[PDB]
Amino acid sequence: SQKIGHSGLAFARLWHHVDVARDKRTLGRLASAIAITLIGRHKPVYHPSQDCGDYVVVTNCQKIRVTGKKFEQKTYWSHSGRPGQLKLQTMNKVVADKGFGEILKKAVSGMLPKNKLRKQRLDRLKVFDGSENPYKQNITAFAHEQSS
Amino acid sequence: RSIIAAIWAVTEQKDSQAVYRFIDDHIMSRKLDITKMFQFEQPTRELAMLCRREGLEKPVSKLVAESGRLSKSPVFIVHVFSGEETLGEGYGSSLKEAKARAATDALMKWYCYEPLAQQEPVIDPGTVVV
Amino acid sequence: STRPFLVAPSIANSITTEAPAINHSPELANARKW
Amino acid sequence: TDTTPLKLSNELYAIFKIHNRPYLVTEGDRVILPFKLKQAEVGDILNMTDVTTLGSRNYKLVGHPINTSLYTLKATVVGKTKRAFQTREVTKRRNRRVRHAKSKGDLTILRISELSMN
Amino acid sequence: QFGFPKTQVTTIYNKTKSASNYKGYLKHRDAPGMYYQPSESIATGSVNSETIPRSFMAASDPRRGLDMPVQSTKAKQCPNVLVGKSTVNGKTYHLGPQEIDEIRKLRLDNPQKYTRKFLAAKYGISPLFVSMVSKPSEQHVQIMESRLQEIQSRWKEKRRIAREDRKRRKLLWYQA
Amino acid sequence: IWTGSDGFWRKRVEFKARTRIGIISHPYIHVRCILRTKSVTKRRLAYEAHLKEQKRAPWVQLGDKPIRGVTGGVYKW
Amino acid sequence: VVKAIARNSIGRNGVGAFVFPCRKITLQFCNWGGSSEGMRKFLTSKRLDKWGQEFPWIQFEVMRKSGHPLLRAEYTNGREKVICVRNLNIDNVENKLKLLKDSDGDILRRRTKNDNVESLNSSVRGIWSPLHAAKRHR
RNA sequence: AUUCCUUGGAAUAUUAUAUUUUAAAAUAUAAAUACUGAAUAUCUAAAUAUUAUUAUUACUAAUAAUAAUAAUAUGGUAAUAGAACAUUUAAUGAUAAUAUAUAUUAGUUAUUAAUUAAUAUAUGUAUUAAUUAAAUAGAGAA
RNA sequence: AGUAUGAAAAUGAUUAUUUUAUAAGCAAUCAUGAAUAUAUUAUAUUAUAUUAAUGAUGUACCUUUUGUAUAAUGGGUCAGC
Ligand SMILES: [Mg+2]
Ligand SMILES: [Mg+2]
Ligand SMILES: [Mg+2]
Ligand SMILES: [Mg+2]
Ligand SMILES: [Mg+2]
Ligand SMILES: [Mg+2]
Ligand SMILES: [Mg+2]
Ligand SMILES: [Mg+2]
Ligand SMILES: [Mg+2]
Ligand SMILES: [Mg+2]
Ligand SMILES: [Mg+2]
Ligand SMILES: [Mg+2]
Ligand SMILES: [Mg+2]
Repeated sequence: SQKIGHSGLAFARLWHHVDVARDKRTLGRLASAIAITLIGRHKPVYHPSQDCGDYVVVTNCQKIRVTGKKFEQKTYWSHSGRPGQLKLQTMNKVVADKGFGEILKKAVSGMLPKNKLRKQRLDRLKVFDGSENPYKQNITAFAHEQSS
Repeated sequence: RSIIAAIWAVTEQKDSQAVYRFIDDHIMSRKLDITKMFQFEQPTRELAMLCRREGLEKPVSKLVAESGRLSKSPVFIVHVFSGEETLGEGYGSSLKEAKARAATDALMKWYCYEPLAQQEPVIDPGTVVV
Repeated sequence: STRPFLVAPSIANSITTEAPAINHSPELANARKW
Repeated sequence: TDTTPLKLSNELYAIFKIHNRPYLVTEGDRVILPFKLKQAEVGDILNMTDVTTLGSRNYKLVGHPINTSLYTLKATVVGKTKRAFQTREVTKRRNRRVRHAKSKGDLTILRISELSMN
Repeated sequence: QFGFPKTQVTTIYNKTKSASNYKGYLKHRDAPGMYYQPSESIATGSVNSETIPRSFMAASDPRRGLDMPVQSTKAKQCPNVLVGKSTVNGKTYHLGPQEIDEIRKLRLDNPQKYTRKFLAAKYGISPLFVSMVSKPSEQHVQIMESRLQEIQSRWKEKRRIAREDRKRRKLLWYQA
Repeated sequence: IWTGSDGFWRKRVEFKARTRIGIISHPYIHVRCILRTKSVTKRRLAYEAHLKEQKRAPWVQLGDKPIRGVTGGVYKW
Repeated sequence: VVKAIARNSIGRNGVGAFVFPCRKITLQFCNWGGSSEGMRKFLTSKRLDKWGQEFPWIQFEVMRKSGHPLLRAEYTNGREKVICVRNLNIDNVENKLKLLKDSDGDILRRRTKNDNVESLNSSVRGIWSPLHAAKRHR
């Protein structure tokens, strides 16, 4: 009974926004949180046989919080098939190369379920080191929130 | 039909409503969603006309919430206000669509109104004509 | 002559910030090149 | 307990529990109980004497067996039929004998005929 | 009004991380009594009595006095969407009969010079209104039709299909 | 248009070096075809295709995708 | 404008009146044939009469055919169960008959975990929406 | 939740909600049983066997068949014990082309089997149902 | 190596339905959308059948072994014996 009705809004992909400048969660935690959103576990209509997750826009990713000495010491790895071609890059190095966004993305990828849907979900997450971005318009926004 | 007729014939005097009861048990017990029967041309106009007929401020569609503009599948929520009383919520992938939906919803509300048995038999002023 | 647009508080109040220099940017690469 | 807004609504749902199994129904639904009833036959009617929750779109009465005085929810038994037959094959990993474990459990089908406030 | 306690559809588990899990909801049990649970849902296709506005109920129905088609949103804040200029600034009936006649004559004479927009500009009035008033020369209409047909023909396969789909969607979106 | 094997292929032995033995087989086939007409059959199939296309439900953005899964006898909303 | 798009009503067997699902039962047997001995005994034994007395809305045909003994039963929906009661005894035959009577004609079918209710009524509460949730997500 | 006394009660605090009062303050209510987690246990039905109680049906009736209630038991290699089915032959043996046999598809009966319906091919038609007797009596394993 | 008959399988070509060109492992089972086919009670918001969206679970079988996914034995498939 309950499942019957117009279900179009449930399975609508919302765009969420997280300002990492105004969020005090440290990297990993934040990533984990994002993962849930991506999967769509937050919504009661979720079923594992279905990608129903929302879009997440992360902005000001340069101000992400990383604890301890991880910025210097935390090493990301990449291997071709060819022996001797192990690349090991420190987080800072990676940031310099690509950006904090990349870091965040990696974490999210790690978090996510390892199946076909993964890649799509990952791509749903849009990250920007600084503030500006092309999705400003499409973040979910209510009419009552317009006091500011 | 004949069976019903026969029933009526036998119970015309001893229990007049018996036939009706039987019919209800059999014919009227069957599910029909009345919501699935409608199909509107341009409902906004109709809604406006209805408002005019009644004692209502002119209906205006307004954006309540919006997400995913600039995307394959956005969501726009528009209500059709009459002053303050919201007359019909309407969701849509486009603004236009949302507006249309709101109007349709309003129309449905107007029509499919189902009053209680404790109320005094309500009689409508027919159908809206435009 | 306005259009029905809304805006999130989270995105309005977000202080402006410039994105730093990515090494894999074309501009940066240009500088590097010989 | 002021039960007026349930009284006034046209759509109404109930969450009755048979042997603690909760089923959430409106009137006209068909509840498939996963067992054979011996008390009721076909055509009999059951008045539900355990209803956890009655609900409208926006209000909901709740309680551990809420008074039978407040509502009338009665279901008629339509069918006693079994769910389809299956032979799940049981065996170990280097042993030629197999134990065919057959399964054709039984169902009782109800129809929620009345669901109203009293 | 009613002074009932209000609640969310609660789960004993974490809602953020496990909202789809039925078991949690089942596990949760609340103190016997009445409750107010606002529907976590739009009322678009619905015909529920607790969905109908007070203005559409008869002046007698007890539900009028009760408070459960809640006016949560406020019309002051919500932007006007896809509205005509006559709604923002009230309708005008300034235009007389002679003027109308003249307009009609003009339309009959030269549609490309005196198009609807032009007419509107001239007489401070809506194109729709102009259309309502006056039919153009049928030849013009025919020409327009022909043009449209040509355009349609010029379409590729995919585009036609897309158009059809769009039409279908449109049709659907008045069902509710 | 298709190929069947025809009847009785004759197997021959083919002696190889050392004591090794192949068995050569001489295959014979038959080609069968069915020719239909562009006037009727093709037209009919085109019509069918068109009908199918017409039937096809449109891609809706907020399409009522059924809430897959069992309910549980409990409202999550 | 309002245009009507046609539809038809769906029958809910038990909501108003209740039509009894089983309508006819045909006890089929054979004079010659040891497999049909139990059936014959059943036919003899006033049990049939008793059954008839109990359940008058359902009619009992009694055919004579050369093969194995049967209980073909005909239901409202149209479908027909048929049980060959080869070599059964009286009591077993009776049990079979009972089973036939109890069932609605509907075809057998695998149920999933917890698929209990089957409605054609739109949800009383709406289908959840992210925008009309009590709690926004973040 | 925290503290005290002896599963409980009390206080304190927190959260949530409702109502009143001027985003606060007061009043009442609820929550404090953490949760997940097995083919474990219970419940919920079904089968079989045994023990002990029944009920119905039929002239070792202290029996049999079926159905209840309570209980206990039901993983399994080597192995022991008990009970069935398929196939073929012999004894007995109605019946019938609206019948049968075999095949395909969809049903039905707790289903290696049989039966129902439709379809196709035979065939003036069962070594047919059933009880016995027997076996060149069942094959992915050499 | 009798004569008829032969929709028995393995095996080949072809056509239809369906799935399939960002996806990785006994190819099944369970969940679960979608598409197609049939149905003289689909009254439908119907029922079955077919089908590698998608998700979860899932080391072939025998033999011999203290013990086998084993990279230990044995088997190309089917029919007959
Ligand atoms: Mg072993
Ligand atoms: Mg095995
Ligand atoms: Mg979890
Ligand atoms: Mg040949
Ligand atoms: Mg050579
Ligand atoms: Mg060769
Ligand atoms: Mg157990
Ligand atoms: Mg055992
Ligand atoms: Mg042998
Ligand atoms: Mg063999
Ligand atoms: Mg075998
Ligand atoms: Mg192992
Ligand atoms: Mg080998």
